[PDB]
Parts: sequence; structure tokens; C-alpha cells
Amino acid sequence: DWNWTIQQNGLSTMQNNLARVLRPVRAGITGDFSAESQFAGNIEIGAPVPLAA
Amino acid sequence: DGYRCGDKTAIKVSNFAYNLDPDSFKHGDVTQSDRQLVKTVVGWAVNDSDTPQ
Repeated sequence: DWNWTIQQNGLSTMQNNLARVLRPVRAGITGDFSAESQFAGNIEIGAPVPLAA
Repeated sequence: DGYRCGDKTAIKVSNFAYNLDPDSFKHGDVTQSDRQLVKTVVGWAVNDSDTPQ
């Protein structure tokens, strides 16, 4: 019952504090990534040899 | 003479392979030596419009 909390602590009281709680956190994440047995591979098309028709 | 008469050592030629040098390769005539029908299909399609499909 949020109305109960209002009559007990004051609307503006919590109104302000909730923003202090919920505001966005802007940050830059540094660091890296690692993973176990994943797949890997490669594909290649080699140079043409001038000989057919 | 010597220790053990005969019982000679031997040099054996096993498998072998070819570095098929891409600079040359003549494919000759191709044929079959027999027949046996597996399965066929016959049909057709038509274009009842004024545009290529």
C-alpha cells in the first residue's frame, strides 16, 4: 500500500528519493571476453591457373 | 658367411602419390560401360502471360 507510505512519510519525501534511486547510470565498461570450445575455421579461393579450354 | 646365413634385409616400395602439377592435366574421353535405370521424370511448363518468367 503505497498510499500508506505516503501518509506516513510524505509524498514529496519519497517522490524525491525515488528519483535518487532510479536515475540512470552512465558508464564506460572496460575489460574483455573469453569462451571455451567454440568453433572456428576458414575458407580460401586460391589463384587461377590459366589452363582449360 | 658371417652370423646368420641369408636372412637378408629388404627394401620395400609401398604406396606412392602424385603432386599433380596444375600446369598440366589432360582429361580424356568419358564413357560408361553399362546401364541401369533408376528413375526419371518428364513434364513441362507454360507461360500464359505477356512477360518472360
